[PDB]
Amino acid sequence: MSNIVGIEYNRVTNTTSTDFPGFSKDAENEWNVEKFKKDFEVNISSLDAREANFDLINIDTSIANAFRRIMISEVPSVAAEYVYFFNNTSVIQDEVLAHRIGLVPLKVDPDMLTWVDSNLPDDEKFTDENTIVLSLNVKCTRNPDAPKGSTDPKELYNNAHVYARDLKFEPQGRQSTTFADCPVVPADPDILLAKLRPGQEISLKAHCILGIGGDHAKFSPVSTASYRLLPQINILQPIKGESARRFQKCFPPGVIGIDEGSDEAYVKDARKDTVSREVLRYEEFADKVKLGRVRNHFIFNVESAGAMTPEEIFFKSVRILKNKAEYLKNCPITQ
Amino acid sequence: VSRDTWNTKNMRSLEPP
Amino acid sequence: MIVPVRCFSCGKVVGDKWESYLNLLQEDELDEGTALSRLGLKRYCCRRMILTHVDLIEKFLRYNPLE
Amino acid sequence: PDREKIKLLTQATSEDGTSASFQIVEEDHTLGNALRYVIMKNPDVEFCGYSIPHPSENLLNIRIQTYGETTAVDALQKGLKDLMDLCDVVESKFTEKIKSM
Amino acid sequence: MSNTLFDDIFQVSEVDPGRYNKVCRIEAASTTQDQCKLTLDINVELFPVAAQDSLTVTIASSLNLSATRSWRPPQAGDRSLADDYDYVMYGTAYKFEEVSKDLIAVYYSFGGLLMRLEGNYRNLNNLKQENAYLLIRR
Amino acid sequence: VKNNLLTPKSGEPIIAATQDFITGSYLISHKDSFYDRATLTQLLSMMSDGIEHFDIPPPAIMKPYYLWTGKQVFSLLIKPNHNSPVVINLDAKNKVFVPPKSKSLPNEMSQNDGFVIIRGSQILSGVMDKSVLGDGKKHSVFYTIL
Ligand SMILES: [Zn+2]
Repeated sequence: MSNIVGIEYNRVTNTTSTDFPGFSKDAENEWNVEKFKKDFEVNISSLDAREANFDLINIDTSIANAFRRIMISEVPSVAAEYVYFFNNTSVIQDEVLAHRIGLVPLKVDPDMLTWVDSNLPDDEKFTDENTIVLSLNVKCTRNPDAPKGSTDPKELYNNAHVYARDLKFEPQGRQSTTFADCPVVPADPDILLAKLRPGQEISLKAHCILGIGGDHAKFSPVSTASYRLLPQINILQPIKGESARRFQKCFPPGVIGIDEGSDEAYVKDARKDTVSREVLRYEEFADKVKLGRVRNHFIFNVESAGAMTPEEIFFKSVRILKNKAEYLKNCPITQ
Repeated sequence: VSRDTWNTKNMRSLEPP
Repeated sequence: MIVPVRCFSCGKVVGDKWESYLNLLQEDELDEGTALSRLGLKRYCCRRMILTHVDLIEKFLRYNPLE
Repeated sequence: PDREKIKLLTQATSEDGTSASFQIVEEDHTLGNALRYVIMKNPDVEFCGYSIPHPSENLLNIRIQTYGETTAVDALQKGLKDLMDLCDVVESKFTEKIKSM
Repeated sequence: MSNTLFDDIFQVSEVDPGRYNKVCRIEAASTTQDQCKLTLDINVELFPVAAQDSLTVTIASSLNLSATRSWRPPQAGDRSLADDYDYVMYGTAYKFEEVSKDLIAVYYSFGGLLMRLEGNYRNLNNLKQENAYLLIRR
Repeated sequence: VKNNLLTPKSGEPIIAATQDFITGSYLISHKDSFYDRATLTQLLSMMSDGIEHFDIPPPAIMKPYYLWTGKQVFSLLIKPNHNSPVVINLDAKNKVFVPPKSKSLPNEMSQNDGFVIIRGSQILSGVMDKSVLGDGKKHSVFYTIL
């Protein structure tokens, strides 16, 4: 108890915050910054162009899950919305191909585009500030060559595979200068869109706009953003001998180790632990260990689809939460 | 990495349409 | 038919992994599990998207009507 | 001047405030849960909870009952101010750790 | 002082969790009241109880020494009973039964955690009233 | 529908809690369920739409923490505030009732929560089972309210 989620053999306990006045007679844990400000802490573990891993420490589950939900569903990104097919003679149906192109994640940074207003006419909805236009023109022809009979299609034909990288950025209007230094390319250019045999062709253009992951999955900027509580393993009594090695085997490789000399098993790295509670099934360690998770220590893993960096996605999520709270604050309350 | 991309760029997508 | 672009569950892009997974299986032959882990498919949903995919487009293309 | 975002449900409202239900459109568990947490962190608030009455509608009904010290509207406004402050602290700490790295 | 409807020391005979993980039903007999039995449901993850420990049990109304209608906790600086009791429950007495000549049993429900107090002469004090604080200290 | 909550063949209720509703009610009223004020009020807001006033009763446990049992949650479900006219009194044997340890003890002393006592819309013992929230029994909570 007391900030620790209890991991039992048949249940999970103590999962609610209990950090408010009215939990106990001491009406403590009133909200105040300069207490939360001094207790809250961030520990960044790693940073890539596509993945981040950081620890929001001493924050409540509601706020951490608010950030996670905003990242997954409410942070805007850019994806193809409308596909215009000039010619499609492949076996892949037009709508199937259009859906796939929509699922291709574009390496265009949002805040370069404005939100599309859907109240405008169709002739007046898409502008050089609202839309990215990607074309795709592939015609498959037999390779004018003669390799081994019935070989792999990469050399029997030409353009036998249509990749996402074949999607070409077409500047419209003033995008020729706005996007000159950051041309729009797929985040994953080896995405296989379609396979076509000689005589088949795919000609199209696609309009890409800002969207919300709640509106459609294709707009989500994170290939997964989630967290997990920090595992906590408390070895109540010394474990020694071969029993210590069995205890060690109950966890993933690096989680616990055997001290040299003392031959006692100690918790070496609880972060690497997945809570399979394997140890909680042996009745040998039944009272020699307590499994738990720190309820307010969140290990965020944010892996981005590719349009923006994971730390940017997280900051945008915090800014989105703050903005919606502030919008509500400014709004008047109507009877 | 280690860049405050959000401070450098003036966001536009994040505001409500 | 053709490999999905995204894992149905997490949304991770798996459509750029199909050819490289096929190459890892055929050339420098590895187990399916090790080939999947070498591509970064750690979550079992992402592993499923590649392990269970049936590449029916290659069969459907044998019936090309515009030969 | 948005006049549709947050409404006060009068049938659910008491006399002299201190107990009121607010309807917030285009909101869901994201804002509802954080707001409820922050509002419960207020000593005068005796009751706070939200509900999305139906998934089909993008609507959130948040209920606040207080003791006599303040009205539900004041507790709501304080909750929104405190949520903004909390997110500001989170922003500062995260941007500082990004810069340090 | 003048709010304790009942108080006595009990010696726990047995504690058993019957298919529960945080509530145990303890049985105790009074030390120096040869007739006073006690069957009591205790949240033991809050107040651990072991077999053969002596518990001071007190029944009181008004732990004290707007028309809001929602219960409000007493302030943190409020002097009250329970400032020297480890465990305190609030519930109602819903039944008095006769078990023999000059021997009665009283039933309290603390939100579903039952107490059965067997005794002889506790009539001018133990009423069928919502006001029932159970106070327990080690 | 409200005029036909009972079947005419026996008078027993036929519109009542189904499977997951019964299990959720059981898990709430299970004797191991305790709730602090925040969780309790969120439960009550879920129970209503957030448009119902609730008179929060005193917590069952006042020390070391302010905790409400799940039976108090269901008592508030039956009768949320003092303006609610529903004052229910009910005795019921749950579908799995093991008797008390002694043949002379009252039924609410069942070794499990096998017996539901409701007095003044307050659930004083017993879990919320099929026998007290489902069909076919005239000691149902909803039948008595009806
Ligand atoms: Zn996946």
